[PDB]
Amino acid sequence: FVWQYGEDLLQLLNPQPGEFILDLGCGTGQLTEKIAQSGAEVLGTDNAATMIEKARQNYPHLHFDVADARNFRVDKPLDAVFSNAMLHWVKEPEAAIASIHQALKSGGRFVAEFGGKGNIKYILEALYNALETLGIHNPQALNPWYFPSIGEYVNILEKQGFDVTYAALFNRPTTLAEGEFGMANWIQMFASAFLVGLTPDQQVQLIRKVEATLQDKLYHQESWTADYRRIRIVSIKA
Repeated sequence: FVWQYGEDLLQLLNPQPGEFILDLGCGTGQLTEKIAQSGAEVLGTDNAATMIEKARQNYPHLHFDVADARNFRVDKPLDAVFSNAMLHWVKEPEAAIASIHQALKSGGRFVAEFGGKGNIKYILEALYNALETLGIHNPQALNPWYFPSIGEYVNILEKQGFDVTYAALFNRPTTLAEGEFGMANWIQMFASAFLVGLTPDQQVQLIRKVEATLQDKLYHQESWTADYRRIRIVSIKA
């Protein structure tokens, strides 16, 4: 609940006045504004145009663009690339990493956090079980996420030519918004991959099932929690 909101990753980036920084996967631009407040020159990018449209509405004085993390390019070298809560959607991690490395100046830094090995363990179990009982097999293959260990991610980083200076893998259980609707909203919002071949009524049944499986562990004091576990890294272009 407290954990959902934290500027600790921003403290790790430590943006400076005069720096050119990219917020990769900026969403609605909130962290982008925070970077900007440091005095750094920032650019926010997201792969979703709707997101970028909202961001532009939110922060008319900042700069945003649509771009794909896997193959983006920037006009001038960056002092830093910052990314929070997005890279787990990229199942071609080497491609994103290659793009980040080429976008950075020598000595430039890549600071990131995203879902790590062991992330949302219970939610995923509950999802698979629910599909299974609905008659959908191998639900496991529907998983759209890349949740790596420190060793897995850092290996890719180093192979590309980064000096990795910090890595953490840590739990950050977070309270979901909207009280009793929290889990249903989470599923509607993030689990589309699991819902795509279901009938309308089967989607309702799947949400019921998941809530049922999870209620004892993740529902307390009129709110749902999500068992997040994140990977956090700092890497320097050698």
